[PDB]
Amino acid sequence: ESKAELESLAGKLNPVIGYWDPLNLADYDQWSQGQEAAIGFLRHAEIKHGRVAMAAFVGYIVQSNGICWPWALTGGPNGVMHSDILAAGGPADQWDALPTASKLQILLFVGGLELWSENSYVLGLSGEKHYMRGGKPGFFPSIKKGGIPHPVPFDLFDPFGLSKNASPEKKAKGLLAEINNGRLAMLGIMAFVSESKVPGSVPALAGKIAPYSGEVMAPFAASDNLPFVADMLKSPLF
Amino acid sequence: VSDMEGTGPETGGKVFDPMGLSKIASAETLAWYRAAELKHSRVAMAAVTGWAWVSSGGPLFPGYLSVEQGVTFESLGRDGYAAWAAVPEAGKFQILGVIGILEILSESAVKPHYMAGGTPGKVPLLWDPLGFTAKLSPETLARKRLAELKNGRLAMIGVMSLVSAHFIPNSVPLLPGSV
Amino acid sequence: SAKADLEAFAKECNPVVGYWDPLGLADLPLWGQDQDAVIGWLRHSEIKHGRIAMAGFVGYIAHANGFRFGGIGPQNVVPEGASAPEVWDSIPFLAKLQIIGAIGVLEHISEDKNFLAADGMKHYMRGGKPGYFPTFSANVHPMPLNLFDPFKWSKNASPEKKAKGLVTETNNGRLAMLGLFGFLSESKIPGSVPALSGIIPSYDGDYMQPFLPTGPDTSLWTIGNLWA
Amino acid sequence: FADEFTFDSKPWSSSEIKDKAGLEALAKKLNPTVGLWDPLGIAETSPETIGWFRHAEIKHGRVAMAAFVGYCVQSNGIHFPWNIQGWQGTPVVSFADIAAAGGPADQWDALSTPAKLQILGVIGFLEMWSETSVVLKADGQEHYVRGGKPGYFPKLSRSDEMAFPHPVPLNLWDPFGFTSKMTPERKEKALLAEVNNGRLAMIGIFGMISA
Ligand SMILES: CC(=O)O[C@H]1CC(C)(C)C(=C=C/C(C)=C/C=C/C(C)=C/C=C/C=C(C)/C=C/C=C(\C)C(=O)C[C@@]23O[C@]2(C)C[C@@H](O)CC3(C)C)[C@](C)(O)C1
Ligand SMILES: CC(=O)O[C@H]1CC(C)(C)C(=C=C/C(C)=C/C=C/C(C)=C/C=C/C=C(C)/C=C/C=C(\C)C(=O)C[C@@]23O[C@]2(C)C[C@@H](O)CC3(C)C)[C@](C)(O)C1
Ligand code: KC2
Ligand code: KC2
Ligand code: KC2
Ligand code: KC2
Ligand code: KC2
Ligand SMILES: CC1=C(C#C/C(C)=C/C=C/C(C)=C/C=C/C=C(C)/C=C/C=C(C)/C=C/[C@@]23O[C@]2(C)C[C@@H](O)CC3(C)C)C(C)(C)C[C@H](O)C1
Repeated sequence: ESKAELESLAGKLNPVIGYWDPLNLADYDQWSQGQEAAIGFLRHAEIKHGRVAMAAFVGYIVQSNGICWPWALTGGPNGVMHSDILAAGGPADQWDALPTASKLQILLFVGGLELWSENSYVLGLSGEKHYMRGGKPGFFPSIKKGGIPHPVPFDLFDPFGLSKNASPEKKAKGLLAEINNGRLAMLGIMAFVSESKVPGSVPALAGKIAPYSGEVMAPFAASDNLPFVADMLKSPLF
Repeated sequence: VSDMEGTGPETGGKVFDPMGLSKIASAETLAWYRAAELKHSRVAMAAVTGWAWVSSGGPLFPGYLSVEQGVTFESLGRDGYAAWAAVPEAGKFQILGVIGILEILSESAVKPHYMAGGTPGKVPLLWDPLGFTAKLSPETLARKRLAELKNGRLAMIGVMSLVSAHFIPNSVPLLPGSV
Repeated sequence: SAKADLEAFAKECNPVVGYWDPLGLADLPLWGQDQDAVIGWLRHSEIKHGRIAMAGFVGYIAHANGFRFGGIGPQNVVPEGASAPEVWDSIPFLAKLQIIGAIGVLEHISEDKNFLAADGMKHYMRGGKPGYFPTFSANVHPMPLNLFDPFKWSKNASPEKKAKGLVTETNNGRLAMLGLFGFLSESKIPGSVPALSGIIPSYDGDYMQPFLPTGPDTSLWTIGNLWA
Repeated sequence: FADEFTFDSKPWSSSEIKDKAGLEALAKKLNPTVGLWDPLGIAETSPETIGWFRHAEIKHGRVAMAAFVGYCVQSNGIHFPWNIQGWQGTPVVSFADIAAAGGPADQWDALSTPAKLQILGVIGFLEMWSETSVVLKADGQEHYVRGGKPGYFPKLSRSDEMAFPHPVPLNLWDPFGFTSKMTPERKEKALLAEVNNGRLAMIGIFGMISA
């Protein structure tokens, strides 16, 4: 995009404010590929943080209320039940109590999705380009059209085609709602985690978020026997 | 000096010469400066790589160093200075003498001399016996020469950090006090 | 003429006093450079001293009264209730070194030809604006915010208002200098600033020595403190 | 917004007071006896500073009269019949307990911390809705420092683009049109009154606090 279009989108997201860049991060040229590339990267970062944050907000609400799945997570005569992962503690403790294979495969599945989004050939095959090259800032390409060898049932966005045949006006309105909901949901999820780590940080939630001891920004806990994990966790931090 | 290579985005496209040593440098003096820089950079790259491999824990040379006199590659130890102290004086003299022969061949054999209008750092034998950097175009070759200069400048600072950690103990962080 | 500009600036600073140079430093030939370059130097020095003295006064109120950031940092070795001369004395030696080094890097960027030329300016002794810190538009790694006006609150301000702001900068910097050394002087010659009698505690130790006492040699890094 | 965050002056385009003569006119209109009583000489200032002082006086009048009436009611002991806490599994506190805490300062002190934060948050929301230039210009006025009427609270109920995501029922000032239509200058009479009883309530509330 350009700064003018970014200002217009800000006006459409909140006409009272309009553009709000106190740091002038849009003019901050990072990656040395022009203001258009920088604004594209920032827009994608906002959209992706928002998507992950709203998803994690719903996940935190669902997991913190004792709504584990009925089926099991590990397989064998001694397998970690999802109920055991629930009983591990609060949601962050559930993640830390996951098996190492579960953690690795979750994060690597997400990584596969991320590189799939970042590749320009698949984006061009699905239409549009990389978000730093004029494409739509936040747009996951089609795992079907990319040409993976086996035919996948569904794409990641809109698997059942419910937003299909949407009005273009509804599409723009939906993207505005996506950005704003993500903007608020980032604060929501970080407020949950901040209440978990520092009690009383978010005054409204008092006694309603379980405590947590380990670092939340540490995907692998002490149970994860992998290279350097224990040495990394040896020294803690606020 | 502005048209001598080695400048990059790290300086900002300009020459890094605050003390003004380039002002008092002629063409021959500038060629000498570049030749010394290239030699020191290459030596420091080799020295850092060797010291890091030896001290880090990499698989060092199998077998004996001296069958008679009973000195072994494993027995020499992983401290760099202690290893260079315990290696035989014959071996030290041999390394130094071969390096000296190569230095004198670099000085004399390359007849268009880097001081007398030649390319600094053009040691003819000791480069690319397998011909890897033979088909590279001038642009990528200049890029790689700048890479040589940058990497080796970093290597010089690295090896001086190593010897500072060995001499002035607890001097550099990320170097255990012994060495 | 640079002298004429300086006299007009003094009249703007205070028309009652006007140009007040009892020593003729504006006519001194510092380094043998001409009067324009010397006046550039003196104006830069005045503005720099005033700026740092204003920051020093605000930081004296911050440290002595008690105003600290939370978390792991240099703040956790300074004893509580320590006075403003003991805070700098009590921070780690690396903290003192890196503070002075960062200030040095900012000085270097302030006087570097690269940044001042990228901003379309010249050195303050070579026909430039005395007291101008350039944007970091020539630093190797693209830099988020500049030193002066980081949020660009003065992107659209009148040149007359900017001139009046510089007139304010000089005067307030002079007054801040006087106040800050009032604080320093009351601790090493008591009864010298009558108002501060009983407020500023005495301090036994050379102010002008930066690295004395050297302070603790603690290692405050936690995650990945391999250098310890 | 970043283009308007100037920290400086822009030319005025209204009939609002921007000089000592204009201040004197309003001074005699408020009270022909005293006139302009400006020993500190804060009439000898810029238009923006004059508007700032005018709005500050008006806002102190609002808060002081509200404080005086609240002080009188809370001293009378006309408490609310509700419970002030204890519905989301929290301890139970009653307005009767807040009243029995002590005098109105003690009552505010006995008020729970998040209750204080929420009240101050609402007041801050009102303050910044007042200060929002874009809202006033969607409405019919500007910021008081830049030539706007000092004291205008913008409407919180609206259907414009600058309207809240959820509809708001009523506005802060005149929710049910109790002003309806005063005459085009009886509004100004009421403004003069507001300034006078605002000053009187200012003196009254500080005197009561001192007592
Ligand atoms: C905080 C703090 O204090 O940190 C401390 C810790 C820390 C950071 C560790 C420190 C250090 C030391 C450092 C970082 C030292 C760095 C050393 C460095 C940078 C060392 C380069 C060697 C390069 C070599 C041998 C290359 C050979 C390469 C060769 C033979 C070739 O190029 C060949 C070839 O490529 C061509 C040309 C053509 C291509 O067709 C391919 C081929 C293969 C044919 C310090 C200074 O103490 C500071
Ligand atoms: C070194 C070390 O360890 O340090 C320690 C010590 C230290 C530093 C003290 C620590 C701390 C404390 C910290 C850093 C605390 C930070 C707290 C923080 C950051 C608190 C923000 C609240 C923001 C709110 C409520 C915003 C609401 C905003 C709202 C209502 C909106 O979103 C509105 C809106 O945007 C939408 C949704 C989008 C648009 O449609 C419309 C607009 C724009 C209007 C740590 C963590 O302990 C670490
Ligand atoms: C992020 C999403 C995700 C994807 C896309 C994905 C795809 C595939 C594919 C196809 C490409 C195969 C063929 C496959 C196979 C197995 N998965 Mg797997 N998987 C994902 C997630 C998890 C999690 C969280 C766990 C898990 C597991 C297992 C076990 C072993 C079970 C056991 O221990 O009996 C087997 C055989 C569990 C485990 O323990 O893995 C060692 C476990 O917790 N998977 N998985
Ligand atoms: C955690 C995941 C996630 C969440 C929770 C979430 C929520 C919301 C909300 C609710 C607040 C709204 C209202 C909304 C609306 C739209 N989303 Mg969306 N979304 C998520 C993920 C993705 C991805 C991966 C894509 C995407 C898209 C679109 C389009 C398509 C417009 C078009 O076809 O032009 C519209 C209208 C696709 C796209 O192309 O966006 C440019 C696309 O790739 N979304 N999205
Ligand atoms: C701690 C340090 C510090 C303090 C305490 C301080 C206080 C004040 C005060 C308060 C009494 C006023 C009123 C004032 C005014 C101006 N300051 Mg100043 N200032 C400090 C630092 C810097 C730096 C780094 C720069 C700078 C500048 C300007 C310009 C020029 C604008 C222009 O001409 O564009 C104006 C008008 C920039 C410049 O170019 O100065 C020649 C510049 O780089 N200031 N400054
Ligand atoms: C404005 C000034 C300023 C700047 C611009 C700046 C820049 C950089 C950069 C540049 C990219 C790096 C890479 C870097 C690295 C480290 N800084 Mg540093 N730093 C500044 C200030 C301080 C202070 C006050 C302290 C400090 C420290 C450390 C430690 C060691 C921690 C430890 O050993 O526990 C490390 C590794 C602390 C310290 O040494 O504590 C004993 C400490 O207190 N720094 N710092
Ligand atoms: C609790 C707080 C509070 C109190 C105690 C209080 C008392 C009195 C009294 C005393 C008996 C009178 C006689 C009076 C009169 C007027 N008040 Mg007032 N008032 C309060 C609050 C507000 C707010 C928020 C606004 C406001 C206004 C007006 C207008 C203008 C109407 C117009 O011309 O539109 C008139 C005539 C609006 C305005 O624009 O004020 C400049 C406006 O926004 N008032 N007000
Ligand atoms: C604890 C818990 C639960 C819960 C809960 C829930 C849902 C709690 C909800 C609480 C809620 C919803 C609390 C609102 C307060 C609103 C206030 C004080 C508004 C004041 C508003 C005021 C003073 C407005 C004034 C005016 O508007 C007036 C009148 C007219 C306008 O012209 C002018 C203005 C704007 C000034 C469950 C669901 C039971 C189970 C769960 O497991 C845990």
